[PDB]
Amino acid sequence: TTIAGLVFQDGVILGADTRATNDSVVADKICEKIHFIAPKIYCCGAGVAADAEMTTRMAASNMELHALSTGRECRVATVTRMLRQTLFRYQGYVGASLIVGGVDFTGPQLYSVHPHGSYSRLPFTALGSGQDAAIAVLEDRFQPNMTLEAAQELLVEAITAGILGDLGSGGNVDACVITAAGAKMLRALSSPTKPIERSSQYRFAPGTTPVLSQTVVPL
Amino acid sequence: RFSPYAFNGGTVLAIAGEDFSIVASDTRLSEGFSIHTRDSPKCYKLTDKTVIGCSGFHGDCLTLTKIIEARLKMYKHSNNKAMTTGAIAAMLSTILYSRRFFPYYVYNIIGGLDEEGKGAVYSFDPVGSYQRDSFKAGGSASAMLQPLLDNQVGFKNMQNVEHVPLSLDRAMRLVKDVFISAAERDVYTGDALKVCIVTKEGIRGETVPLRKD
Amino acid sequence: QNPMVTGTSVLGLKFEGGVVIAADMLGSYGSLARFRNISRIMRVNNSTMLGASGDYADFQYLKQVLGQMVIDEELLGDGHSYSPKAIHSWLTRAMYSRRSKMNPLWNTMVIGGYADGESFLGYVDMLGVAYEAPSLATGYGAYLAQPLLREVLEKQPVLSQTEARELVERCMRVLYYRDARSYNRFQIATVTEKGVEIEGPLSAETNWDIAHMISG
Amino acid sequence: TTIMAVEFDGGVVVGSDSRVSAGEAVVNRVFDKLSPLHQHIYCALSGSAADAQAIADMAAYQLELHGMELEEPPLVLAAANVVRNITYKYREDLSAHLMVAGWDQREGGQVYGTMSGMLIRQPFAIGGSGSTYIYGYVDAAYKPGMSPEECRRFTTNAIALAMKRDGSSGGVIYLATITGAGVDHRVILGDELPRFYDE
Amino acid sequence: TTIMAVEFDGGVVVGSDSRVSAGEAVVNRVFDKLSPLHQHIYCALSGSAADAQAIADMAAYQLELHGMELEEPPLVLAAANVVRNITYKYREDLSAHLMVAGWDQREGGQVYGTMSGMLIRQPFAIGGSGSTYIYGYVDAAYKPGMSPEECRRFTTNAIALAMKRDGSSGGVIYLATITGAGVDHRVILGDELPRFYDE
Amino acid sequence: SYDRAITVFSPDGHLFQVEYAQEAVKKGSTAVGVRGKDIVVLGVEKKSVAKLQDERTVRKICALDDNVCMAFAGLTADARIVINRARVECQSHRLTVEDPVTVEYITRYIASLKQRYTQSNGR
Amino acid sequence: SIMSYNGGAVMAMKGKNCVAIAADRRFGIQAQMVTTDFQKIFPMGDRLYIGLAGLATDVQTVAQRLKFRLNLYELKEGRQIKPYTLMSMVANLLYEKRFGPYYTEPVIAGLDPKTFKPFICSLDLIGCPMVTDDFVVSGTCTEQMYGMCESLWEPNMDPEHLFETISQAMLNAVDRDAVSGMGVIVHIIEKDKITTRTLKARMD
Amino acid sequence: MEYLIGIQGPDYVLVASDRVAASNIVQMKDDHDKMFKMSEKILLLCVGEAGDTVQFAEYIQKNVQLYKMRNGYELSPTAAANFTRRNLADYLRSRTPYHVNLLLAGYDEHEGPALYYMDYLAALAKAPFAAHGYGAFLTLSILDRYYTPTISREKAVELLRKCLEELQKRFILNLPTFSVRIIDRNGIHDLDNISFPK
Amino acid sequence: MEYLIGIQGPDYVLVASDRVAASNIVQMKDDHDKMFKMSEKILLLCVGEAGDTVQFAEYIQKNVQLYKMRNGYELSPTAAANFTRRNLADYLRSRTPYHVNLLLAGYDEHEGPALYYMDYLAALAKAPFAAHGYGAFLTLSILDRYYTPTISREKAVELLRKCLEELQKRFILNLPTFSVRIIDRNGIHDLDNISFP
Amino acid sequence: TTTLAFKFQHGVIVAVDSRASAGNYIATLKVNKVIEINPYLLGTMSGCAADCLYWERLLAKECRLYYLRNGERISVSAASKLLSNMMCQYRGMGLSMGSMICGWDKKGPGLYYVDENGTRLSGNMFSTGSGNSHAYGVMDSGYRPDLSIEEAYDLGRRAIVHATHRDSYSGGVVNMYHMKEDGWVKVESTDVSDLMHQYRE
Repeated sequence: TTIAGLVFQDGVILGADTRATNDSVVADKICEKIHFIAPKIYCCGAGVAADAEMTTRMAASNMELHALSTGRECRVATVTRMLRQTLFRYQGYVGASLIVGGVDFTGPQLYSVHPHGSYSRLPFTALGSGQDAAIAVLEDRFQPNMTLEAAQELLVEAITAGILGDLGSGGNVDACVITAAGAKMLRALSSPTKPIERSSQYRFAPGTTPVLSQTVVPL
Repeated sequence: RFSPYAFNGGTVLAIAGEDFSIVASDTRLSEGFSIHTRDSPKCYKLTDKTVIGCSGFHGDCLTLTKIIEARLKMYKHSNNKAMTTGAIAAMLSTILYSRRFFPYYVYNIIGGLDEEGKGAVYSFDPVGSYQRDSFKAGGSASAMLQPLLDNQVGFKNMQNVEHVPLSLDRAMRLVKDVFISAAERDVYTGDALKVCIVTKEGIRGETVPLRKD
Repeated sequence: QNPMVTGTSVLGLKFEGGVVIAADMLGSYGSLARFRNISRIMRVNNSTMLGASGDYADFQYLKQVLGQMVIDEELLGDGHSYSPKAIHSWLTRAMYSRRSKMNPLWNTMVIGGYADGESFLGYVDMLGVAYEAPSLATGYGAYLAQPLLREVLEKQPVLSQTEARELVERCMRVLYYRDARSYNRFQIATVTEKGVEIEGPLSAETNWDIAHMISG
Repeated sequence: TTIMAVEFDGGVVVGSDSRVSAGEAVVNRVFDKLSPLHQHIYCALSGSAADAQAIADMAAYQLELHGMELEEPPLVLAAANVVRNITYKYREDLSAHLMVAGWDQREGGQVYGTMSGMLIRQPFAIGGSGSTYIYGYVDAAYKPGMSPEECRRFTTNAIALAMKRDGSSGGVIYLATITGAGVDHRVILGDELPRFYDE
Repeated sequence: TTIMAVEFDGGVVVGSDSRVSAGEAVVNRVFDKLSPLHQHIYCALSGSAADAQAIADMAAYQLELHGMELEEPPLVLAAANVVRNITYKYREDLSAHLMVAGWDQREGGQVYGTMSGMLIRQPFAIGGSGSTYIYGYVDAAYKPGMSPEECRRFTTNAIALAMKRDGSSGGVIYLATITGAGVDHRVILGDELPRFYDE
Repeated sequence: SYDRAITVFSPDGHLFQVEYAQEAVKKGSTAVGVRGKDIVVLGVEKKSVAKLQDERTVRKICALDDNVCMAFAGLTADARIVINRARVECQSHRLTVEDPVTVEYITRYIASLKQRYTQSNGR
Repeated sequence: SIMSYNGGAVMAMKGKNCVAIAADRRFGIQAQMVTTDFQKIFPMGDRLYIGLAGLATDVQTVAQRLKFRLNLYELKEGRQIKPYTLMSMVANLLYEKRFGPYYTEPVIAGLDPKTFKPFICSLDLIGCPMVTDDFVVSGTCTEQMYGMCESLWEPNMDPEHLFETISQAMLNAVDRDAVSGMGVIVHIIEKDKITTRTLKARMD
Repeated sequence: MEYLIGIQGPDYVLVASDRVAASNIVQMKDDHDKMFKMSEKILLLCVGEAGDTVQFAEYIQKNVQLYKMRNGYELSPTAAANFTRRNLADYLRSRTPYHVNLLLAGYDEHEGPALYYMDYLAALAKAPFAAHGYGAFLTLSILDRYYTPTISREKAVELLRKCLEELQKRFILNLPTFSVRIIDRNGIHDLDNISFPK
Repeated sequence: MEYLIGIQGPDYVLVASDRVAASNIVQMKDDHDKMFKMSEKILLLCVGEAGDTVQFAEYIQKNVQLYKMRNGYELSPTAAANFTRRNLADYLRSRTPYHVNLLLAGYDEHEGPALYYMDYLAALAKAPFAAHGYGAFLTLSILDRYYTPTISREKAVELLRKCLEELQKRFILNLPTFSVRIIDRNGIHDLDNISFP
Repeated sequence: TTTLAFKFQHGVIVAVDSRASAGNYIATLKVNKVIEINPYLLGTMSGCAADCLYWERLLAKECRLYYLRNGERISVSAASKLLSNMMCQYRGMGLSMGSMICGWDKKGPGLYYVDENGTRLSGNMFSTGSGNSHAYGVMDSGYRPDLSIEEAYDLGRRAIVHATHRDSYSGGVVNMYHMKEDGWVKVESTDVSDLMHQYRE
């Protein structure tokens, strides 16, 4: 699992891959990571899979409560405070790791939520097992207040590290771009794996399976 | 503190045809979740008809490779003949037991031609047991490749289907696609594939690319 | 056996008719950074060199064994020299017997070499893992500099001394950031057809401006 | 983790290291460890960064209410009992150790080590793994009542030499100077780090 | 347990502490850790006191047998190699750590750290559990080209600073200075110890 | 220790040391033995003592095991070492193999010792 | 360990207009089995089914709890539940126990109660929702079950190719797993019908 | 370890068990009764830790009697199983999980005889025959040989002894004293307790 | 845990060994004879860890056979246990400590029939009767009641049935078949094997 | 992994399965456990597979040595006797080997069981392996000392059938070896699964 994000001049970007595994084999190649919380706010999980799922849901559920009651825009750092306060109740025993980013009235705010509750404000970070390789690209070539186009191209080459450099990451890359104009979503921006083909196909005609007993219940 | 060995991944599969034996494995070498290099050939040719890959801890593979070749050429000059594919089997089995108290961790698969000209495959284990079989595997992906081996080569679990002896064209389709399928789901396999084929003339080796992740 | 003088990352890369090897001058005892001046790199005859990681103590002992072995061939005058292969072959086999005796020398070593226009670079481990790759890293440099190297090696497999060393300058620049045990001092050793050439200590200019971007 | 605090009349000098390390790897090479508990009250984070941040909000929470009752900012010693009483109760669960500093209209500059749930006042306080190596260093050059700018340099000199000696610490220098008219904030670049004996 | 060595033009200076401590109860508070390897060559014991004394006599023997054969004092480098070859051999069963310093009629004053069994050439070397806190003081105070008296200043002050913080270091200082003329000895009593900031 | 060759060859090829050994064999008392049909019988002459010796130690007909016995003619010195170490082999063979001893198995290990003593250094 | 203690496996693959689900019938403690009568697939109502694997303790326990919470939602609304809605029900039933986790690996398959739309998913001890348009595999033989399903799967499959594919998988998969075995039950949901077929499998 | 066995016939369910309860190296009492009468047509057995058997049995046993009083008609064998399981699975997460291996027998008014299998992991499996303890290693291979779903009850008694006497010929424990009870259309009936005239 | 028992009468020594050799929940060989013969008038009975019984017994057995050939006479029962104790004590602290509990019986023209007790630590003791294993709890207490120094060898076996039947009743492990032998000045005399049909 | 053999008036029958697995994962279904020693001597395999190979081949050397020595065709009891010795040398070093010894000599069709510690046991009926416990029950129901060679195989087949049926670690295909005076003969190699329909109905 390799997830990363960066802040550009007009907003934030959150990169992730689609690979999910059980530390031996890939569970799903297309499995999504980045979630939906608020119209202007997104987040992505790491570490334990489902521990991010229910945590973001219970956080997003309190948003629509908060949102509809206030009739006001959703505060970025508010979502970050919800998580860590919910995670600290478990004393870091939960292995969920999150990245929170989005756009508020003030400006782009990108955070990172560690399992034990530690959080940091920062332009770019990476999490998971392949975080190391993915960070190396973002350290050297980062520029202050990058342009969206150069920011997207940097994310392309970014995850290339975590994909090609670590075994626990791979699949495709779904780009996520957020500006003050609204929400935007992309899928499979880059396809690092060409060999999706096969030289042999197995398709069997009906009757090739020695079935023993049968019954039919009509609807 | 100190661990005598660590699992480096890798996968080696060898199928023995009628008169031929095909041996194919990736070049990917890793430690835990960290990758070493994308070119690390496991298959090591010994004599004209003998080529052997070793799946397991990579450092123990080289020591055996040297000790084997040390006994090979020593056998040659002394016995004025090369070792048959079946002779290297029982030899390395006794080599593994001498170290039994400090077990080498590897999966050894011998391949080549026998005295009759047929393809032979000898699968070993870290404790030194040996057996002969038409098709063997090794490493982490060895668990995932068995149903596809029991289908194309095995012909099991089908209803009244003719059993055709395996062919080189099917093998190149089979052996690659099972690795193409394994490299996808298994993290320890990919980045390249090398194929070592030995006939009565000699060795024929070629390399086919796999997915880069 | 004990926490004795632990080392840092070791970086190397092939280029045209030569090998670039770079390592920090910092010895590290435990979490403490203690010895900030040490010699990691040794010249082996003209065409070969060695550098290591892990325990620096155990290295000097095996560093001294190589010196006595090189003297053996120099006293003969046979008209030959030790190849980087044979040295990489002797090193893998010598460190191997340490594992069977349950007293392994704890190190990670890199051997540069140049033979007849073909520059050899090699890697070894305490446990005996050995292979050949155009880009070799050690420790957390394998988690940082290694993907950066393979990113450039795809577009530029063939390189000269110009961009090679200049890229290595950018490699250890990240080792300040995400590697806590690195240090400013480092050595750059280049092996060419003229033999091993080891430049003195050097520094690196880095950009910390990410600090002032937090308050934004 | 290297944190440093030095007291003088006009205020306090609170230094910290930007590097935060998880095991042998760096969490974030530049991370601000200074989180204000109250308006003029700041805290130096050490130990576990997570637990220290959770205590920071629970402190700041209780300081809000208690600060609204008096219509006056709570004194530095008041926040010392707050952090300590929460730390001493959770001392087995919470392993983080905080170094509390601040300034008030009455007592002035005060630094209180809360490590292991205790309470003490000191002319200068330091905590963390890398703070150990600078013990003898500061002891030779420390004099009572140094000028504030040199006190800012004294902490700048110390931590800078700690980051070079400590492998678990590094990055850039933070400087927190609290005065009567406000609080000073300084971030020293890695190129501007004080240069000491190289060899 | 604190030992120190400093190199200068005409020779070197080797300090030591007299406290031999095992556990929290002091075993012997007065001892001289300087063990002569030869008339012109000395060593500095550290770590386990008992295991270090045996290596000293095993080194002082092998060096003495080689000395009278050439009728000349061996090189300082030869002394560190014998210490290293003996240490590194038994280093698994011996936790002792030594510090080699001496003077010869060719190279001059030299100091070679033998710690843990490695070998290094340094202008100044420190060792022991008490030297862990002096890394800060040694960098700012040390400057090259100091006279033996100026070296003993930097030598005694660093040791007088050491023994204050460390619980396992204390007692009195034993100094040794080897130059072309001969060997000098200075013993700094507890009251003669330069006093530093105790507050 | 004492390491040198004892028995060496001759210009005619015969062994000086071994021929003198078989000479001392003939100098000893006369012993006989035969293989009967269902039994075996051994015998040896006795030099006539005059009203003195005890026949317990003088008896030259011994038994290596219940299955196999033996007799000897020659120097009485070297006879007792062979009898002792052959009985050790008889118990060692039963210790190694549950089956009893074989006359041919025990015999060869006996004469094999004398072959070792001939070609060994100092023996 | 505990997951491989009591054994069991389940497989579900989605065709074009139809979906199939299958699981092994073997039940037993470690080395010794017990009987083939343990049912790993339970009817959830029209065009909705669920498989279960792992420790059989909570298999039958979660089941009775599923229909419990379902029968409430059944009568409260004039229409039956959708499969995508049930997926979160199983994930939430597992998640409330997260700190004393159940041992199972639920798998849901069926069709859209509106008209034709099939849906499948898979879960774990943590119960992470996962949606795949091809297949979901769960069990101790899972490693072996990725082999056939990658090769056999087709973008569009009729009920014919549906039954053929998933059956060849389970028969070949279980061969290499000594823990799973003792026959496989196959369920197929057609548009106007639903069928159940018991496969003849290796006895071991 | 104590041994349990039962067999479901078309009209009947026959159960047999060892009456010996032992501790340490000795056998304290050979007459200990494992077979417990739950209701008219329903009967229950159990094996496990020495104290948990009798303790947990009376709870499931008497709770069925409370149902029989309210509605006037006793539970069916199927209802007893799922009521026993869920109650047994609740005691697992408590401080004192019960080690339990049991056999449930009963005669339904429609399904007739029924046999149910559960373990200390509370896993309900409907099977015509089941075993418990270490004897399940040395026995169940005999049943698959000689058993058929159409078997008569008298053939079962014969084949029962063939499975039981295997314990003294091979298995290490003695366990001489056995008991036999059976349920049919007419409810619970008793048969002579199997002994071994050594 | 296999069970040995023996009884020394004035003119006789009665020994009994269980014939069952079992592993895990099954009996490997139920009639396997544990009684070994050191010499004509001296036997040995051993119990303990499986391999230690067979293996170590051959040491004492074959080495005593070597003694008779040299000196023309068998060892005494006292010299037997002595030679047995030191060899077991010398190998006790060696790399392979043996677990065996043995009763040593024998006859002498002076000491008469003798019985010697030995533990796994090679502690020699001279007792009229002793047993091994867990069965010594349920049995030797009965012998304390009914034993007299004048007891005849006929009532011996008659008394032993009372102790052996408690193994089938109270004692858990089967041990169906028992071997019985007795030694006197006339040599070894085998007796009936007690079984419960 | 299940290995059983039993002695009877007509010789010995060896019945084992072909499946040797590592953990819950099956290594190979077709593994041949039975090892050849001499024409009249047949070995088995249990526990560690390599320990059975090496030592029985070393014993096969020892069987040839004495045969190249005294040419007496060493007895079956002495075989396991020599095997017990060599195993007791390394006893305690971690060698775990189950096995059986089959052969014919002047005494008869000798059958012997050898443990890791050197335990040597003769007898009429043996068994070993993981699932061996399921074999004793079905094998001990009925017995005829003199076996008809056909129904004797059926008693050996039906044993392995239900044995491997209950055990998860026992399976693969049937291996059956009869013992004869001159030399043993391999009866059949037969799948276990297809033998069910016979017994099932």
